[PDB]
Amino acid sequence: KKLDSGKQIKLETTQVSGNYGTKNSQGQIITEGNSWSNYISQIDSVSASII
Amino acid sequence: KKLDSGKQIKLETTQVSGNYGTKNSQGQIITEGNSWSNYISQIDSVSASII
Amino acid sequence: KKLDSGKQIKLETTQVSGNYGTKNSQGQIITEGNSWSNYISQIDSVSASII
Amino acid sequence: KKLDSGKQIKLETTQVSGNYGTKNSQGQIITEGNSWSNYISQIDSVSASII
Amino acid sequence: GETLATIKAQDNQIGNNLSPNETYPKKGLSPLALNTMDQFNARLIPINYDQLKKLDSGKQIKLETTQVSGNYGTKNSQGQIITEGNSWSNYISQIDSVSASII
Amino acid sequence: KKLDSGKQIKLETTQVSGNYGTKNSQGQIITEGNSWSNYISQIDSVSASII
Amino acid sequence: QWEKKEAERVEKNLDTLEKEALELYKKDSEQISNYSQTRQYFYDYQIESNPREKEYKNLRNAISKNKIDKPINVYYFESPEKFAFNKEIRTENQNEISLEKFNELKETIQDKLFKQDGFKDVSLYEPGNGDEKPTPLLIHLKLPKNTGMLPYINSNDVKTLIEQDYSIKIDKIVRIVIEGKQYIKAEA
Amino acid sequence: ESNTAGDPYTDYQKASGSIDKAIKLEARDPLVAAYPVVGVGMENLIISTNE
Ligand SMILES: [Ca+2]
Repeated sequence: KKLDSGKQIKLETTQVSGNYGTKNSQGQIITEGNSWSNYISQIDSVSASII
Repeated sequence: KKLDSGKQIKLETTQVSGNYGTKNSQGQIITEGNSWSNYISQIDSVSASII
Repeated sequence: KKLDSGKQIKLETTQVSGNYGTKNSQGQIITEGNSWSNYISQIDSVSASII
Repeated sequence: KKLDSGKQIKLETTQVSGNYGTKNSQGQIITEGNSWSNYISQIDSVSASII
Repeated sequence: GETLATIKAQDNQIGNNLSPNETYPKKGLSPLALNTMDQFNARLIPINYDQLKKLDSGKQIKLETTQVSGNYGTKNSQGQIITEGNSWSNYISQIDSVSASII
Repeated sequence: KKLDSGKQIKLETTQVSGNYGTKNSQGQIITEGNSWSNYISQIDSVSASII
Repeated sequence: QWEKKEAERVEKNLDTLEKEALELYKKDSEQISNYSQTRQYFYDYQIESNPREKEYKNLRNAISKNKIDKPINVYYFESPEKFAFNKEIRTENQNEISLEKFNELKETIQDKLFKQDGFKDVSLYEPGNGDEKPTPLLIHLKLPKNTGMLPYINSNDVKTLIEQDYSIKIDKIVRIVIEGKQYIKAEA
Repeated sequence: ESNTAGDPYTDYQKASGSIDKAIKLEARDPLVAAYPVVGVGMENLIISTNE
């Protein structure tokens, strides 16, 4: 009933999960055990933000 | 019916599960099999708690 | 219909399963392959009970 | 209808599966890969059964 | 003259041991129940109305076995017996090729 | 109701996932841990597109 | 998890005779080890006639087929007479090491350059509970840039086969307690 | 080439016969490939009108 009026639904992302790639001696890239969430907090904790 | 009245629903956290990060054989951080629940009872058992 | 009378539901615990902690090839505590059910029968058959 | 009469439901055990304990490289008892069905036939084929 | 269903035996119908010259269940017990058709034993075997009206006559349902899966026994690094990754269908074709059958 | 008119449904492929093969010194080909997604971004960054 | 995956993956992109040398390593570890240590002290015809040379160099190329990208810390046990200490630190059924033996060892292993040779299996983590510890001396080594390491599996664990064309330099020895025994951890 | 015919077995394995014994002897020639050609044929179709 709210929706059948001026009311709009908003969307906000609370987190994003994804992988990074790591090569080897050759160009073999693997992106499975590699999780960005392991480094998000560590990067935020030693950095300065510039936008 | 009890909820269409002054009665409210409270919410209580009985426990919280999670992970900690360690560096594996190389400089990669792993948080998969590292569970905090293995260390809760042991930390509480040898400590004083200050708040 | 029994329950809407003096009849009550009782609760009996037949068994409980859980883990124990051991140090792995690192300083980390592991409680995954460790199962108390492997030792419940062995301890009972070598000991005396005291309460 | 056959059961709302003098007739009863009988129960027959056709097989039972289970594990056995084995001490692994360290002092831990393991009962996971160990199955008695691997030895039921072998035992029944070299033995006399006394009751 | 038509196949109603092809059923593979799930957990409820798998026989843990079967020695030669024996049965499952054993000689003194009553037969299994082949009730379900899905993988998790939660979906029964249906027929439609024409097949049910056909069953309400002399027509009988026959059962043919098209294959059997099963394991064999091997000893691992220790003296244990492992029958898990040891399939018989890996050798069913090879044995039938280099052999003469005698019954 | 909109589709029971001149309206058609279009189809847009947004991404494709698939494997590649890697031979040993014999002809043993494996196509499991081999994802083209690991290399799509890297190829599209060091290249020039010709059609 | 990581070492299991990478080890089981290297055991496919090996050449058939390389896997031959690797599997006949799990049979003649001592013999092919000693022969890798002492192969080069013959005549040439005494070299290319020896039936172990095939597997020897096949295994060597298998090892050098995967060189690391950054320094690594490895751990492995060693006998004291490998370092000219021709006495016993303590017999492995004893639990203590005397200050006298500690001082003697420190005096005799501080000022030399011990050349190494042949193949050897190592680990990437210190010994724990369940691992075999036959010798009192634990060598903590640092393998540098571009040193062949081959991870193989004895059906339950992982070993790192390396070849030794270096010379180890002892820095400091300390006496360690593990499981109620006294070992020696020497940094090399 | 170790696999001339492009199939999973090498030239020596096919020539000597150190392969699946159910493989036709045609495919024991390093130029002829071990290759299954499987196809399905429908025999009759049953319709179940669920009124
Ligand atoms: Ca060839």
